[PDB]
Amino acid sequence: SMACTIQKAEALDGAHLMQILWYDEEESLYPAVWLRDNCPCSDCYLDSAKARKLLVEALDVNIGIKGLIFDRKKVYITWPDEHYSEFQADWLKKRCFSKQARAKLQRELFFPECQYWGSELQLPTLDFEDVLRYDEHAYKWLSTLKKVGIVRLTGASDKPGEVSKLGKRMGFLYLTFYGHTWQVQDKIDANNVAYTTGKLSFHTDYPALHHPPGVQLLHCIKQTVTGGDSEIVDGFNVCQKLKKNNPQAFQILSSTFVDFTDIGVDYCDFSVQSKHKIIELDDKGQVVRINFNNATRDTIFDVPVERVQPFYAALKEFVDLMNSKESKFTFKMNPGDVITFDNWRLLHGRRSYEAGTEISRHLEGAYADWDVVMSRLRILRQRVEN
Amino acid sequence: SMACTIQKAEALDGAHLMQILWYDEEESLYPAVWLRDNCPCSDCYLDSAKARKLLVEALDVNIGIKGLIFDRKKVYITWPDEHYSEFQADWLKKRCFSKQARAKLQRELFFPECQYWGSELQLPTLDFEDVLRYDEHAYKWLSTLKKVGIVRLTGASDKPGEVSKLGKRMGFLYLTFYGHTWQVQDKIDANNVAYTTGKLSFHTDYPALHHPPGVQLLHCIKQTVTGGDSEIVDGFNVCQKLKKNNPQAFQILSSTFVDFTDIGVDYCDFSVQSKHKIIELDDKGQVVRINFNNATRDTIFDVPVERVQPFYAALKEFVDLMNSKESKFTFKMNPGDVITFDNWRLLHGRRSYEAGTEISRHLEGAYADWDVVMSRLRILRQRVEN
Ligand SMILES: C[N+](C)(C)CCCC(=O)O
Ligand SMILES: C[N+](C)(C)CCCC(=O)O
Ligand SMILES: O=C(O)CNC(=O)C(=O)O
Ligand SMILES: O=C(O)CNC(=O)C(=O)O
Ligand SMILES: [Zn+2]
Ligand SMILES: [Zn+2]
Ligand SMILES: [Zn+2]
Ligand SMILES: [Zn+2]
Repeated sequence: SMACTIQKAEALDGAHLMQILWYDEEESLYPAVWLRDNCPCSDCYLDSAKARKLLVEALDVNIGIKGLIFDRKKVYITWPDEHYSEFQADWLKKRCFSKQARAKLQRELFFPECQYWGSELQLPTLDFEDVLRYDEHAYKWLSTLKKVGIVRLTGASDKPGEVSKLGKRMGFLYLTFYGHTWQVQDKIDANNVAYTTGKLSFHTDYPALHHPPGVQLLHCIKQTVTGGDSEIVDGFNVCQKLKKNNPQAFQILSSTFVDFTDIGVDYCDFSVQSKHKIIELDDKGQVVRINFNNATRDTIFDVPVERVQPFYAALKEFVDLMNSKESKFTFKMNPGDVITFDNWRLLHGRRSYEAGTEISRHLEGAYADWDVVMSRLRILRQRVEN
Repeated sequence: SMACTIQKAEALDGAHLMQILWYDEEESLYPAVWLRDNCPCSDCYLDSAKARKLLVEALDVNIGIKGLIFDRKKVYITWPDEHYSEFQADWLKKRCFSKQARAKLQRELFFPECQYWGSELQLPTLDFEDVLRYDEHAYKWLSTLKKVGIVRLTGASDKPGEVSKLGKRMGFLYLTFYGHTWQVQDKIDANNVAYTTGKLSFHTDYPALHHPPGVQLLHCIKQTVTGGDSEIVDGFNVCQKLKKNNPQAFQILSSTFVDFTDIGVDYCDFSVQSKHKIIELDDKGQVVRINFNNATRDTIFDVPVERVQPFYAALKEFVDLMNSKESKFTFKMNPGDVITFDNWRLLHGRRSYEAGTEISRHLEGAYADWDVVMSRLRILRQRVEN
């Protein structure tokens, strides 16, 4: 391509930059120290690992290019200490330091596209066995999970072991104190409100951990007619609405560290404590995670007395917005359904149902880490586009 | 105790606060909304789970106490809607909203005590089998790990499976793409610079993950005489020195997102990308994690061209400080040694050694999550103090 073909390469600015003029007349700049740091030769770079061997200690941060020649596809550089490097035009083009080039590459790496939703949600749905068997379907599954925050998979069995298959399709599941997988049913001496017939208001799972599960998988084995409907909301959409409608409540919830706790016995004995801001912003002010489960919020609340009541007032505004008919999407799982969802972004809940002498309702759940999921998504995209 | 015995309890400030006068004449204040939110009765609180059943939707954020009576050990409160609550004096005392009381409780929950060190480090050392067998020893192990950032365990076997035993003693290990455990030895077509005979400069493990491993365990099975010494530094101590000596370099490294990558095949096939600030600060400006492995830092660098060279200049200052003779502690692992260390705080490295026709050097490593470790520490403290 004219865009990836070198018309001219030159050392500039005390030889501390290389400038490429592409055949399309666009220009790109590459710092000499970055080129040296990223020399792909066998001394500097371990090809079997696609990893840098060069040490920081080896890198002269004031380095300039000693000499440069080029052809249409490569640049060949000598360094002051006689080290010698070759860089490929396409590799350079991809890594161009312009804002537009860097942003393009970041989109390709991290799939940021996000579709916010409320009660109008058309629940994305795919077949379970299709997703296990076919990369095209597994790609649609994970890409949709990332973009929309939820996908329903239909046609699974009505037996345990289905979420474990999805785990393997991803890579591996995320072990917690509740096990590799866990059974959501009414239990005697329940160690968690989940394991009762009570209503679960909107929550994220596991804010008692400093790194809550990124992705949740929930498979319906048995459903009851007496209640137990599912509800979901898009936390990122709700947070946007809250910031606009009640900036005071938004500021409180995005700045106040709330203590979470979980003590008991399951996979092993545990005594877990964390602190999170309910609305967790990145350094640019964008909401990246919601951390909220009313069951596991501690009785311990580590704020001055005068900030307590305003916190609760803020929290109520947030919960009320989540409950609003424009925000929430309600549905009922049937046996063989699996929902797979972003546990950092969505909040989820369930309606109460009636206890009985045997088990009338049984879900199997598991977690996965977003890095594990994104890894699989990157691989699938390449396989499906190749 | 006079300190935990109630002399007077009273509703104040439109009945929106409860004030306790203790028998020691100290006074404590408890917001009415917090008391209501934390009612311990069976409607509001699931005792088997030690979790809140009360929903935010149930909580009137403007609530005041309707009536209150007390004795030396308890307060008995009626609410406007006729709900009724009992709170224990000791439970109240622990949760007092004063800065001193809250800070005390936070220290008890999170064990913040930290002892910084340099080359003068006296490496804490305990016996392996003692730590497996005895809670007193396992408590010393984890408390020291937290405070100092490293403990050496001696007298393990020279066979794989030792770190897995420590994993079970903690609770469970943290699975990654390199496996439940992994073998540090020279490998053909190595998928990681670790699996070669090369020098590893100071690094943290796994900044390619958004949640790097909190704790690392490394067991020496076979050691070589040709090199392979270990080196460690206290990253929190180095960061303090860097901030003082070079505040510009500190600001760059604590604000610049660096891209990390890992692509290959091990436990399964993986294509991993992350972004981290090398020096990661909490919201109060305290360093909480270092994220740095020069091998896995990407060729992709997502900053404007003019910020590139100053970044490298900053990075070199940081690495030079880590290498300084006052900062680093050097030692050589023998067969049967295990080091267990804080992978968020320490950086570690190894000297190069000579390749040969069979394996002359073999470590087995594994990871654990700090929340898993802290859970065990809390439990052990209670067992050993009880
Ligand atoms: C379903 N379960 C018990 C694994 C987790 C529930 C939520 C959390 O406890 O924060
Ligand atoms: C030892 N190993 C391969 C599990 C991890 C090394 C470090 C990292 O790759 O960041
Ligand atoms: O039971 C349901 O439908 C949903 N369960 C949960 O959200 C849980 O166990 O945390
Ligand atoms: O081999 C050693 O002594 C240390 N190894 C590592 O730090 C690693 O594999 O990341
Ligand atoms: Zn080179
Ligand atoms: Zn849940
Ligand atoms: Zn109550
Ligand atoms: Zn390492």
